[PDB]
Amino acid sequence: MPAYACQRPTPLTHHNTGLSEALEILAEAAGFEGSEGRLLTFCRAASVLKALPSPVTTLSQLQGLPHFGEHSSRVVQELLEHGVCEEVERVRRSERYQTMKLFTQIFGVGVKTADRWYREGLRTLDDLREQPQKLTQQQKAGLQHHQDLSTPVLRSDVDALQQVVEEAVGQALPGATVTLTGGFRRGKLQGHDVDFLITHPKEGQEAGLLPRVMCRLQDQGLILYHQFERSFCIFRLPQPGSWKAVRVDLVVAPVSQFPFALLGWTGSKLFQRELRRFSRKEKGLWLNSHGLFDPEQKTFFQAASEEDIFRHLGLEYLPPEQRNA
DNA sequence: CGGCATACG
DNA sequence: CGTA
DNA sequence: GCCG
Ligand SMILES: Nc1nc2c(ncn2[C@H]2C[C@H](O)[C@@H](COP(=O)(O)OP(=O)(O)OP(=O)(O)O)O2)c(=O)[nH]1
Ligand SMILES: [Ca+2]
Ligand SMILES: [Ca+2]
Ligand code: NA
Repeated sequence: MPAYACQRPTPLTHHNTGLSEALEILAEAAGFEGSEGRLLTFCRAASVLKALPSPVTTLSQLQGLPHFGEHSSRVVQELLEHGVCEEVERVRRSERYQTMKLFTQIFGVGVKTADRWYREGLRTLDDLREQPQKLTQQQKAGLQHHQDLSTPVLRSDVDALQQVVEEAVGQALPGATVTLTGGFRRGKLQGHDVDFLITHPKEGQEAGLLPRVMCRLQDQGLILYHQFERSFCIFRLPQPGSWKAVRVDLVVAPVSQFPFALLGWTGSKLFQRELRRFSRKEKGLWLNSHGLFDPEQKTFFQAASEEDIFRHLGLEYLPPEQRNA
């Protein structure tokens, strides 16, 4: 088992679901306390289990696995012997964990804002609604739409949405294309938001495109909230006899950068962090969603495909469905 | 021990 | 600060 | 919290 998640296939469904979910609770709780290092270790340990070919049934099976030290091993040991880990359950039922989770899941609220509100004594969404003076426009939209945004978007919703985006994109710039990215590209059947990547086959034609796309979607009455090359929006999605609010991310990239943007925006988040860490620490190359830079030659790699990028980095290619780290 | 992804709005 |  |  290699140490970086980008070095091994990770399928969406696997053989250690309960163990990985418990470790991910501890990772999330570490994030709420500002401990990014502990968050990473717990996420990496959970991801190792997702990549295993069969269930862990005995503690011995963790020997040699990366990211399993005393703490993550004890969590697994308690789950194997008792079906529950006391530390995990204590986190789950803690006021701090529950409130930080509730607040950070609001669009416009991160860990830092959630933590400040927590320290001020705030605990519920109604607490926030009573003091709207405290809220940015973005947070007001996130709070008003919170219920709909807490409902998963179904893969079965996505195609009709892609068609409306494609119509606005085609008016904004004929020949421009729309690619579904994010978790849905990795095979997920649900998500918290839909992610689209827009480009045009003629380099440079995409300049200034996103404002034109947004204006057209707004004029069609589809945008409940927005506000360049990235837009984090709230869209109106049709439902039987009504509609629901959905989060949609739109990104524009020049075609020269499209494979890098496709790779970055397809995730998973941990996969991309691990891939960029591998690139820098093992290969000496700097990776982002625009390119891959050799800081010794001061040159950018050209890529025409995601396959090119994996080859550049000396890694076996993984299709999106195996990037569910 | 240092390091932990890397960007845009 | 927020967002991916 | 863990790796190197
Ligand atoms: N506000 C909010 N954020 C969420 C929720 N579920 C997951 N997240 C966070 C976890 C990650 O930091 C981030 C992942 O979103 P992305 O669109 O970048 O990733 P991906 O498409 O894999 O995830 P998704 O399936 O849409 O949840 O969103 C949720 O219900 N609400
Ligand atoms: Ca997203
Ligand atoms: Ca998504
Ligand atoms: Na949030």
